Amino acid sequence: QSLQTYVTQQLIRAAEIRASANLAATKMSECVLGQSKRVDFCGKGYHLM
Amino acid sequence: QSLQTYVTQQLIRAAEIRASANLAATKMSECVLGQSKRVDFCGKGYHLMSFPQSAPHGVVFLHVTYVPAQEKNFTTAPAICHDGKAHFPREGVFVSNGTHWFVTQRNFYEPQIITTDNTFVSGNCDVVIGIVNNTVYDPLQPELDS
Amino acid sequence: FNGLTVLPPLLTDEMIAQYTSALLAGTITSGWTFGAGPALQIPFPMQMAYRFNGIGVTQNVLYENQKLIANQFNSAIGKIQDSLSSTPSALGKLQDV
Amino acid sequence: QYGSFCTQLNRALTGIAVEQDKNTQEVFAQVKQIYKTPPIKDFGGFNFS
Amino acid sequence: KKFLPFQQFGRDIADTTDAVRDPQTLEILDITPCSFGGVSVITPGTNTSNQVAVLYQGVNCTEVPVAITPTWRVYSTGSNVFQTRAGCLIGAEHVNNSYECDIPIGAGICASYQTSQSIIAYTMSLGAENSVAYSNNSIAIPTNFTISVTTEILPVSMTKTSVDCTMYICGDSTECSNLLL
Ligand SMILES: *[C@@H]1O[C@H](CO)[C@@H](O[C@@H]2O[C@H](CO)[C@@H](O)[C@H](O)[C@H]2NC(C)=O)[C@H](O)[C@H]1NC(C)=O
Ligand SMILES: *[C@@H]1O[C@H](CO)[C@@H](O[C@@H]2O[C@H](CO)[C@@H](O)[C@H](O)[C@H]2NC(C)=O)[C@H](O)[C@H]1NC(C)=O
Ligand SMILES: *[C@@H]1O[C@H](CO)[C@@H](O[C@@H]2O[C@H](CO)[C@@H](O)[C@H](O)[C@H]2NC(C)=O)[C@H](O)[C@H]1NC(C)=O
Ligand SMILES: *[C@@H]1O[C@H](CO)[C@@H](O[C@@H]2O[C@H](CO)[C@@H](O)[C@H](O)[C@H]2NC(C)=O)[C@H](O)[C@H]1NC(C)=O
Ligand SMILES: *[C@@H]1O[C@H](CO)[C@@H](O)[C@H](O)[C@H]1NC(C)=O
Ligand SMILES: *[C@@H]1O[C@H](CO)[C@@H](O)[C@H](O)[C@H]1NC(C)=O
Ligand SMILES: *[C@@H]1O[C@H](CO)[C@@H](O)[C@H](O)[C@H]1NC(C)=O
Ligand SMILES: *[C@@H]1O[C@H](CO)[C@@H](O)[C@H](O)[C@H]1NC(C)=O
Ligand SMILES: *[C@@H]1O[C@H](CO)[C@@H](O)[C@H](O)[C@H]1NC(C)=O
Ligand SMILES: *[C@@H]1O[C@H](CO)[C@@H](O)[C@H](O)[C@H]1NC(C)=O
Repeated sequence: QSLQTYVTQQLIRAAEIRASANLAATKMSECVLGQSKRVDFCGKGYHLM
Repeated sequence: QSLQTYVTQQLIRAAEIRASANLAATKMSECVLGQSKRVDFCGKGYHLMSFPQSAPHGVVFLHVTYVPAQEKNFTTAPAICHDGKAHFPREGVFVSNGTHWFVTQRNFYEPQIITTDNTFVSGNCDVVIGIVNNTVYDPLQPELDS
Repeated sequence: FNGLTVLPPLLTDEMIAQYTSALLAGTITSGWTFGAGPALQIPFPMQMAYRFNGIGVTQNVLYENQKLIANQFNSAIGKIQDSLSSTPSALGKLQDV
Repeated sequence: QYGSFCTQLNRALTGIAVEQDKNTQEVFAQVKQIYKTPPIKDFGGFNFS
Repeated sequence: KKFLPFQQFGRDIADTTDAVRDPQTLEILDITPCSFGGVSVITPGTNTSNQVAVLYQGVNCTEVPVAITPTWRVYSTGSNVFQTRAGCLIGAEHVNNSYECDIPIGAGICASYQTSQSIIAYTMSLGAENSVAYSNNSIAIPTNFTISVTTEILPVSMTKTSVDCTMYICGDSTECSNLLL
C-alpha cells in the first residue's frame, strides 16, 4: 500500500511538471526565437527580446 | 484493489489525452482557420496555411511554410544624409552592392532606386551614428523641369 | 539503500549550458532569422530598430537615442543580479519541487 | 501470489523517467547548429558580459 | 563514530542499523549494503544483428564479475569495460568520434551499432558547429525561397471502455455478491 501511494503521487506530480515544461518550451519558441504580440506573455510592457 | 488501480491509471491517462485534444483544437482554430504569427506553432518557417487530415484516434496537420533559400553579402547604413537631412526607409533596409545604394524589403532581395517616396526625413544627420552619404531623387522635379 | 536508485539525466549540465550559449549567440548575431531558416547576420542596432518598429515606434527614435537606450539596458541587466541574490525566495519554484 | 502488482509499478516509474528526458529535450534542443559570438564585442554599446 | 559507553547500535534513518559493536572485542564496525542495481541490455533490432551490450546501472564494476548456468559475468572480457556515470558498459567499444544519439545510456553517453559492424559507445554531439560572420555594417538577405510541407500528429480520443464491477469480482455468484455489498 505504501508503494502504491508513492507511485500515484509521483504520477500526478510528473503530469504537473510536464505541463510546466510544455509552457517553458512554448515560451522559448515564442519569446526568444521571435517577438510576440501576446500581452503579458513575455513580461509586463511591450516585448522587445 | 486491482479494479481501483486500473481506474486510477485510466483517469490519469484520460487527463493527458484531454490536454492533447485541447492542443489539437487550438491548432485547428489558429493554423487552419487563419494564418498564425506565433513562432514554431504551425511548423518550421513562416506559416502560410495548413490542411487537416483525419487519422484513427487522432488528427494530422500538413503545414505549408515559407523558407528563405539563397543569401548574399551586402553593406548597410542606418540612414542617408543628402542635404543635411537624414533619410530613413519607410519599409525595408538600405543596401549596397559596392558602388550604389538601394532599398529592398527585408525578406527578399529586390533593389529599388532611393526616392522620396521610399524614405522619410526625420531630424538632422548629425546625431545618427554611421550615417552614409548619397543622393535621393524627387520624381516631381524632372517632370517640372521638362 | 532499500531498493531506491537515482538515474543520471541524459543531458549533462555542460550540454544544457552549450545549448543556451548557442541560442544566445544566434539571437545576438542574427535576430529572429535563425529560427525560421538559415541564419543571416545583421548589426545589433538595426535589429533593435526592427524590434522598435515591431512594437509600433518608428525606428529613428532608437537612432536618435542610441546611447541612452544602451545605458538603460546595461543598468537594467546589472540590477537583476542583485535583485535575484538579495531575495532568498526568488528561486522558490525549483526549491519547492 | 499477488500476480503482477510489482511489474506495473516499475513500468510507471520507467515511464516517468523517460518523460523527464523528453521534457528537457523538448525545452532546450530547439536549435540545429551551434553558434558562437565573434571575439569582438562591437555591439554598438550593448554589454552582454 | 564515537560511541558512548552505554550505547550498542547506531541508526541515522531510524530503520537501518548503520553501525554495531562487536560483543567480544568492544570495537565498533559500520554496516553497509553489499551492492545492487539494475541490468539493462543495449541492443539493435533483430533485423540488424544479435550482438548485445549490458549496462550495470550505478555500480563500481570491479565488483561486476562476482555479482551473480547463465554465468556470463563479464560477457565479453575482450570488449574493453569502462565506467560511466550510469555504471560500466560491457560489450561496447569506446570511440572518440561524436554522433547524434540514437540509443541513450545516460550522462551524455550514447550507444549505436555501425561499421565489421559492432556496438560502439561515444559522447553525443549537440549539432554541427557554425559561426555567423558578424560585423557592424554587414547584412545577409535571401535571393530565393522554397516551399515546404511538414506533418504533425496529435492523439485526440481514447477507447471508450466500461467494466462491470460485480461481474468482474463476483461473476454469476450470489454469496460473493452478498459478501461484496
Ligand atoms: C551595382 O548595381 C548598379 C545598379 O544596377 C550597377 O550599375 C549599373 O550597372 C550596369 C551594368 O550591369 C550598367 O549598365 C548601368 O548603367 C549601371 N547603372 C548606373 C546608374 O550606373 C552597378 O554596376 C552594380 N555594381 C556592381 C559591383 O555589381
Ligand atoms: C557627405 O558629404 C558632405 C559634403 O557636403 C560632407 O560634409 C563635410 O563634413 C566635413 C567633416 O565635418 C566638414 O569639414 C565639411 O565642412 C562638410 N561639408 C560641408 C559642405 O559642410 C560629409 O562629411 C559627407 N559624409 C561623410 C560621412 O563623409
Ligand atoms: C561590460 O560590463 C562589465 C561589468 O559587468 C565590465 O567589467 C567591469 O570593468 C571595469 C573596468 O574594465 C571594472 O572596474 C569592473 O570591476 C568590471 N565589472 C565586473 C562586474 O567585472 C566590462 O568592462 C564591460 N565591457 C565593455 C566592453 O564595456
Ligand atoms: C530559385 O530556386 C529554384 C529552385 O527551387 C530555381 O528553380 C530551378 O531553376 C533551375 C535552373 O535555373 C531549373 O533547372 C530547375 O528545374 C528549377 N526548379 C524548379 C523546381 O522549377 C530558380 O531558378 C531559382 N531562382 C533564382 C532567381 O535563382
Ligand atoms: C560574407 O562575408 C563573410 C566574411 O567572413 C564570409 O565568411 C561569407 O562567406 C560571405 N558570404 C557570402 C555569401 O559571400
Ligand atoms: C564599425 O566598426 C568599425 C571598426 O571595425 C568602425 O570604424 C566604424 O565606425 C563602425 N561603424 C559603426 C556604424 O558603428
Ligand atoms: C573469549 O574471547 C576471546 C577473544 O575475544 C576468544 O579468543 C576466546 O575463545 C573467548 N572465550 C571462549 C571460552 O571461547
Ligand atoms: C526487418 O527484417 C526483415 C528481414 O530481412 C526485413 O525485410 C525488414 O524490412 C526489416 N525491417 C526494417 C524496418 O527494415
Ligand atoms: C571504484 O571506482 C573508482 C573509480 O570510479 C576507483 O577509483 C575505485 O578504486 C573503485 N573501488 C574499488 C573498491 O575497486
Ligand atoms: C581519444 O583521443 C585521445 C587523444 O587525443 C586519447 O587519449 C583517447 O584515448 C582517445 N579515446 C578514444 C575513445 O578513442
